[PDB]
Amino acid sequence: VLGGEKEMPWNFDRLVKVEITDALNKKGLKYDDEYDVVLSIKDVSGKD
Amino acid sequence: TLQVEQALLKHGSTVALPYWDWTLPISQLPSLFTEQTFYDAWKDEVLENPFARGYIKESKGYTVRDPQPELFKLSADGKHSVLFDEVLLVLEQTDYCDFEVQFEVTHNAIHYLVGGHQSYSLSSLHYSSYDPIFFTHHTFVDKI
Amino acid sequence: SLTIGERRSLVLALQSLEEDSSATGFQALASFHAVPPLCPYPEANQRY
Amino acid sequence: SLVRKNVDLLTDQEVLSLESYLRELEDDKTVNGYQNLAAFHGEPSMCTKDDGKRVACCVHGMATFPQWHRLYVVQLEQKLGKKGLADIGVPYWDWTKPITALPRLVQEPIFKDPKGGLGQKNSWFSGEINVDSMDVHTSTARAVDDRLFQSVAPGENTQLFEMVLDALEEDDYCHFEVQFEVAHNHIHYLVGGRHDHSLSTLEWSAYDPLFFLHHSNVDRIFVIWQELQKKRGKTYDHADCSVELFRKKLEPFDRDTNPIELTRTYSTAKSLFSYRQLGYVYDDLSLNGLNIEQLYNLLEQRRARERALASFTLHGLGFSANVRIKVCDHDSHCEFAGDIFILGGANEMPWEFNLPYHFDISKAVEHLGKKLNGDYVVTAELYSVNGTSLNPNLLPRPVGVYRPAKGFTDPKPSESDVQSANVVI
Ligand SMILES: *[C@@H]1O[C@H](CO)[C@@H](O[C@@H]2O[C@H](CO)[C@@H](O)[C@H](O)[C@H]2NC(C)=O)[C@H](O)[C@H]1NC(C)=O
Repeated sequence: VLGGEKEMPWNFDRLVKVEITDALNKKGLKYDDEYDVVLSIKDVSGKD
Repeated sequence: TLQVEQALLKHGSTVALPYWDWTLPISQLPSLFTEQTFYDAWKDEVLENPFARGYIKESKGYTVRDPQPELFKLSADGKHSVLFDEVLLVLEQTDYCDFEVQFEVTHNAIHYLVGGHQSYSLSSLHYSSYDPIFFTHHTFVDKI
Repeated sequence: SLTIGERRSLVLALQSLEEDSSATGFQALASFHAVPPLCPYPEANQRY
Repeated sequence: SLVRKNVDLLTDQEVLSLESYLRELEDDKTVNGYQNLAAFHGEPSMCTKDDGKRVACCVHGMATFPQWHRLYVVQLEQKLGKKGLADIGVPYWDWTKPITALPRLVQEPIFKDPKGGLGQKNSWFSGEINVDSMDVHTSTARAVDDRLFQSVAPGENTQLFEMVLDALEEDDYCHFEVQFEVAHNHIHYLVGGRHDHSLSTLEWSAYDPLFFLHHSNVDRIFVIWQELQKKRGKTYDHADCSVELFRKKLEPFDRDTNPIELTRTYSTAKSLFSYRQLGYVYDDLSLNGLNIEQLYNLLEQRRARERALASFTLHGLGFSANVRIKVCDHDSHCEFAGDIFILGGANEMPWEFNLPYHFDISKAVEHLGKKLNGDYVVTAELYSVNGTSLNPNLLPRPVGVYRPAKGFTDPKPSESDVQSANVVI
């Protein structure tokens, strides 16, 4: 996401999609199995 | 009936108890009694109208009103209740004792018309003084 | 320049108002000048 | 199962039976207390936050709202039945018909004895919250708003009716969630009103039995939507969205502390998509005289109608609020447009929607007189529970959308022959 200090507030309406099928099948886990999604956000400055 | 006005004034009255003229056609009970609860927000608390029920300090119950079909009957012209004719009859005669004997049952009537078939209502005089419509009606009686 | 009759009338009328607690009560009427604020109108988020 | 009726068609003896059972359930608490059952829904809730923040257990804004509340109502009806009553379940109050006043069961403040004698409390009029930790030992209230009885001219009907009609019209569960929560969130505010302890809030909203009188009809229209979608032929028994949320187990009915065993049997969210096994059947599946075929045809014909709509995005507030929506001409001739209600509470999970909300604005634009596909602007005003307004920049600005008639096509782009010489490639 491209953000700066002088950004007028903005918020989306509907979720954005990312494909996961090609990794879930490659691990063998069906979508209903117990699995987690972990995301780590790093700014350009370098702070998590 | 007069006795209650001194208590009301000393406790913060504004006008005396109004009289209800039931000789006029009666669509239903007056909306002042018919209303249940109103909100004013001055105390930020809804207030229930004390002109529907009455608490009893010995029985822990409350009175219950009941309309009766005959109360809604109307005269030939439609501008008077059926009780109008007998009210005129009471008015017309001369002697005071005859007036009283002809007059008692007249105001006794509404007690039974609105008291229904409940032991705790205006039907029995034992507890009829626990409903303010009784005060209003006897005020109209004094007016007669 | 008052006399007994009307002086009694005024004092009794005011003492009648004082212990009232109605919509046209002494407290309610005198509340217009000051706290609680009800003006310009309670709908506005600023009250004074 | 238990057959279910609407309140306006019941007779006296069953009313007396159900009121007797309700009184004998609400007087005693033990663990089978009506106050505890309400606290299951609201404050004081028991499902603490996963961060230990002591948050409510009430599901609002998520996928499992209708299922959780249907489980709640069936739990209470089974609770009542276990006390010895085996005739009728908790009846449903219909408001789709143009309403004028409250139903008879919730009218009298203190019930009369049918034979005549000592009176008895009317629970259906009101209940009482007697929490000692929060030192609130006071009865609830019904701060009714007068604007719930809009008897309008025929042809068109109450805005509640049209809006819930569009809600049941829409043809996807994930969108049905959003299009349903707004409809559910109307009566709560409009009955709770100014008083804090009422239906408008969320801490003690369910103490008044109007909660169940409402959620019964909620489940009814949910079932009619399921049957309509089944007839139109799309998959409904499984949801292609919020699968993780469905996999999540409901709380706190899972734990063994619940005396009712049916909740322990059906703690999973998946099984609730079928209502027959729960044990109650609605007598009629017609909406104010219109049955499956008529409503199907009406919805199909209405899905080819030009419309102007307002799109919204929303989240939690922490306190319920009205939003009056306003349509103006561009820069002034600006006229009233409509209303929206949102529910908030002190203890409630931060909820956000997965889809923008659609609202009808076509009639207001027509009143303004501009063409539906013309131009205009939309603004919003926010009011709190206590009537007063608030800084209207908290919510994101509304947007306008034009929905064309089905079969419409865009104007054809130009083809050109040599593009003259002004063009640059
Ligand atoms: C209605 O209730 C809200 C509850 O928040 C009140 O908002 C608070 O008002 C006080 C001053 O009156 C402020 O100090 C708080 O910051 C406000 N709270 C929030 C969350 O903004 C509001 O004042 C009440 N209005 C009326 C007319 O009673």
